[PDB]
Amino acid sequence: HVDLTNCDREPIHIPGYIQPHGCLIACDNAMRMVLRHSENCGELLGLEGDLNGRTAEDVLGKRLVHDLRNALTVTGTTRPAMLPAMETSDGRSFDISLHRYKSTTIIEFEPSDSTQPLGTARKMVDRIREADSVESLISRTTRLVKATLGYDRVLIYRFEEDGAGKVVSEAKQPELESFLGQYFPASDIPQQARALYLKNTLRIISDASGTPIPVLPAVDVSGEPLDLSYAHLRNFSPIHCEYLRNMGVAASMSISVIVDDALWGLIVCHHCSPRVLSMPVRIAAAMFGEFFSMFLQVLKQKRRLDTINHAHAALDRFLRLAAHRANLEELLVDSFQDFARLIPCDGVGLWVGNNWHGHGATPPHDAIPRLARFVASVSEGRVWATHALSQAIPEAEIYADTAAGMLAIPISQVKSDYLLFFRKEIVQNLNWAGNPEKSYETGPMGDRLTPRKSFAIWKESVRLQAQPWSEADREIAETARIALVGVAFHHS
Amino acid sequence: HVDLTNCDREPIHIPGYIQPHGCLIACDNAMRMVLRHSENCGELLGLEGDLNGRTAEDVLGKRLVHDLRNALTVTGTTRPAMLPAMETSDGRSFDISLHRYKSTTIIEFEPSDSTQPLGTARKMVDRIREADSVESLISRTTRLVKATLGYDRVLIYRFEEDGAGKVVSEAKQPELESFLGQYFPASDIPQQARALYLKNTLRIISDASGTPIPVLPAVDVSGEPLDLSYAHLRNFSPIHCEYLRNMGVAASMSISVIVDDALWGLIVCHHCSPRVLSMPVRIAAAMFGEFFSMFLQVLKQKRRLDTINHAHAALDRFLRLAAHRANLEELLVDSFQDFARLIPCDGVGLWVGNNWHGHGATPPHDAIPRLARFVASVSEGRVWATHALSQAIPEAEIYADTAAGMLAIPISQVKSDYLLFFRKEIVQNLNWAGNPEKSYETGPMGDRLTPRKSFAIWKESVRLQAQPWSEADREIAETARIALVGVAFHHS
Ligand SMILES: *C/C=C1/C(=C/C2=NC(=C\c3[nH]c(/C=C4/NC(=O)C(C=C)=C4C)c(C)c3CCC(=O)O)/C(CCC(=O)O)=C2C)NC(=O)C1C
Ligand SMILES: *C/C=C1/C(=C/C2=NC(=C\c3[nH]c(/C=C4/NC(=O)C(C=C)=C4C)c(C)c3CCC(=O)O)/C(CCC(=O)O)=C2C)NC(=O)C1C
Ligand SMILES: [Cl-]
Ligand SMILES: [Cl-]
Ligand SMILES: [Cl-]
Ligand SMILES: [Cl-]
Repeated sequence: HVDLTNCDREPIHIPGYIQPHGCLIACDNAMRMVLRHSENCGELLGLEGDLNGRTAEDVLGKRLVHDLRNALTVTGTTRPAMLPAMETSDGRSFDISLHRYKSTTIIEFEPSDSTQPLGTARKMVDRIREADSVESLISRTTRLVKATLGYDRVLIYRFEEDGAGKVVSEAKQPELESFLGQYFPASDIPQQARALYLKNTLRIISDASGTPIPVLPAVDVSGEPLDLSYAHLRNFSPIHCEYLRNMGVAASMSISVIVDDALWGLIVCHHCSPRVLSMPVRIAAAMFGEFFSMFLQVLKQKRRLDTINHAHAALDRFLRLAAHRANLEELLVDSFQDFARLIPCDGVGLWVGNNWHGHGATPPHDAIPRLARFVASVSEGRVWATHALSQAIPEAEIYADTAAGMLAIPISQVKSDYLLFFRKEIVQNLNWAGNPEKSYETGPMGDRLTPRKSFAIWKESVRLQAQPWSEADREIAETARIALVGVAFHHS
Repeated sequence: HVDLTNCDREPIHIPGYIQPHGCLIACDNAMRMVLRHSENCGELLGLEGDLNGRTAEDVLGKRLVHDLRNALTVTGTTRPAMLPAMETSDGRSFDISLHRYKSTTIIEFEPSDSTQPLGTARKMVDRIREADSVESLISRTTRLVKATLGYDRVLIYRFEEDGAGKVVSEAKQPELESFLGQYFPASDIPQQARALYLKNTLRIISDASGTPIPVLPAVDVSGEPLDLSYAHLRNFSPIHCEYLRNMGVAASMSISVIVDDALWGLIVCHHCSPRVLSMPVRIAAAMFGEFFSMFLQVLKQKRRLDTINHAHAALDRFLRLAAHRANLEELLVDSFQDFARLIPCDGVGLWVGNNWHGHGATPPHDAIPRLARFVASVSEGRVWATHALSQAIPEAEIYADTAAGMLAIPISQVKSDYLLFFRKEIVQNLNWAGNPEKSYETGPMGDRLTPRKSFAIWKESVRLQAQPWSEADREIAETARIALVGVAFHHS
């Protein structure tokens, strides 16, 4: 059905099963007729037999059906309508999620559990609005979510440029192992999963060791499956199921962090026992996720601003000194190390008049002329940067542990003079806070579905590679070029 | 051959003619054989008969050919090699431009006129490096270029988002008419022209009323024309020829302003008499163009930074006031006009609890509910902006003279409350410094090829449209949303 070969392309949006903590009824575009339903619809709503081919008013009752249909008008959108505490025909009270996607009305029922959403959320959002840095926001959010929603572990996953995830914050029970500073490969969250996570803010798993409920029909006469993209009861991949089971995790709740309309990362809650949050608590958690997302976005913007301002101030100081020095070359020889304040780097060097001066982690004196010649050939009077030097210069491999990434800044419009910034390979700068000799119980699919193997797979994928140069890094580097080229032109 | 219907697609890169101020010889990839040559090659180099099918060493002489070939190695690139003051076989001295494109070596000859390039350029670049604003750089550059290169008119053309050009700076002889603040449509510089302008920094027209020199063969046996994309002697469209002649302009020199690898605009020099600049003066002008480009880029970056910082400071002041006010709605009613400092706008309004408050140029009280309802339908809790309101709401047309553009900011996560920013249609804000009753002598193609008709055509194209909202505008608007939504959530 699915394994480690075709799970990168697994159609998770159309599993044909839901989770047992609720029941689902699929109706036509207009919600006149019941096209599909979950096997457990009878056991929960107290109805007998097959509901398929019956009318809406027949199953739910004219009273309820009218309220649902009017909530679709107020909706429009694919964003699901939340209707807490609604009465059926036979009195029973349910929390109802209602959405419409691919002209099919999907209705999800939960036994109602009536918390005030606005109250819980407002308390949480107040405690994060004060945060003055990305670091202060992310560190306090895991601590706050764990305290409020009472999960055993709360992680924040940040997606790197390569799609890999880094655990950037953690609140856990003291007995559980830490994943803080641990990376996981892009493959561990395939593209189709990232799509749904971008479409649904919130994502719940009541019981990883739960019995999934089939949807009937599993496929319709057209050969069309039920697309559960926006359904909160949508069942989960048996691959991820096995991953959570191998970890000692029985329940999960993830929140999507959207920043500049991109999946930035996930707030992920793990529980060691089964756990469902009521619709009200979910509404609050979702509201919190939106505000967390918005606040992180502004802090990201503020951080970028400060970095570029700091770089502009640093370069002004330099240009001021260059006006009061006769010989610019000896100023650059005295000053080049100070340029390490502009761009995060493990080392910086000056290649001027076929002479080399290094500071921090740089290639050995031997390798610099070869590097300088290479830079001169491909630079073309512009900033040149790679995070994978060995892919460009295969003999660079020998010193990757010291310098695996390089950003080159030409400092002369004419002569082949360069300011070089270096970064150690990413595995050298690992501040892993986890357990080396902590092993995991495996399942049918093998030891691939453990954090130990995931981390080991990622570490292999980034061998001989440094932290990629951010757009901020390349923007500053370009501003630094213009400044140095500009003042170098003045001194002739 | 070409007219006002097929000149938007005119193949200007392959005209099959050069300008009479130099001679051109096209050779094979290796520069072993003369494949094509200009008709005037004989009259300038003092050679007799057809040069096509002869060898390189035969025509130019083994001595010269060796020097040219070694300059291609040092080159590589499509960027043309400049070789001032070179001796032919018969003593004659020439300035030689040498490039290779589509595996065809093109050699351009000018009678040498030996200025020091580095000296002229360094003097010019020094006078612009001090500029502390975009406005100070652009205003002094026309004045400086005119003073140094002695053209009759120097304009700077800035390209708008729609491809239209605005004259943002001018230095002219006092008798000539001013084009300052005048716009021209995108069509006046077709896409294929903008491509070449992005490939060649400098572009010269010695004589608009000059006799073009044919290249022989005009087309080769393959059916391939000579691609003169990087040739400085490349002849110009007869459409533009007629434009310059209608204007009283006999010679032109344009410099490409590249900012963030995009054609930002042109430094354009017009002369009323024929005028060619020697290779040295061109080299200097080109160097100046690169530094002008780089300096404008950093100033653009600095301006963006300051604007976003100023917006962040303004919003901090507001959030501070909102903490010390009980009722946020009345604070917004007292304060909304102050938000006009964040985003350039001719008017701003507050739509709160189905009540309207306006300040500056806004739609009439009548039209606001219709607008509010429209914004509520399409906004979807996000910043919504248009520069062409009538295209979205056709009855808006009536008040376009007051408000033709609108940027909407939702200030509530729940209620349909909005902060609206308005801009008058662009023709209302015209500070044209030109002559209304100044008419132009027309040619075969008609009065279309006059600044009077170009301006009139542009004014038609931007009717009922305001100045588009810049990315800076929308970035601030998004930061303002998060702030207002954030503090509105706190007050419940
Ligand atoms: C070949 C397919 C695989 C695969 C598919 C899926 N992963 C999904 C969700 C998911 N994966 C992770 C990854 C982790 N890696 C770790 O090392 C680690 C913890 C130490 C985790 C948690 C995460 C974080 C998530 C989502 C959040 C979470 O629950 O933690 C999904 C979609 C699940 C869904 O609910 O729809 C698919 C499909 N995972 C693999 O490992 C492989 C090989
Ligand atoms: C249908 C084609 C047309 C056309 C084609 C070309 N224009 C070209 C250059 C060029 N046009 C302008 C436009 C101006 N519009 C003004 O109102 C105005 C002055 C008041 C000007 C100068 C400019 C500025 C330029 C280039 C710089 C310059 O010399 O001023 C070209 C390419 C020319 C070349 O050298 O390759 C083409 C082709 N122009 C039209 O007007 C039309 C209809
Ligand atoms: Cl589809
Ligand atoms: Cl600076
Ligand atoms: Cl081609
Ligand atoms: Cl702010």
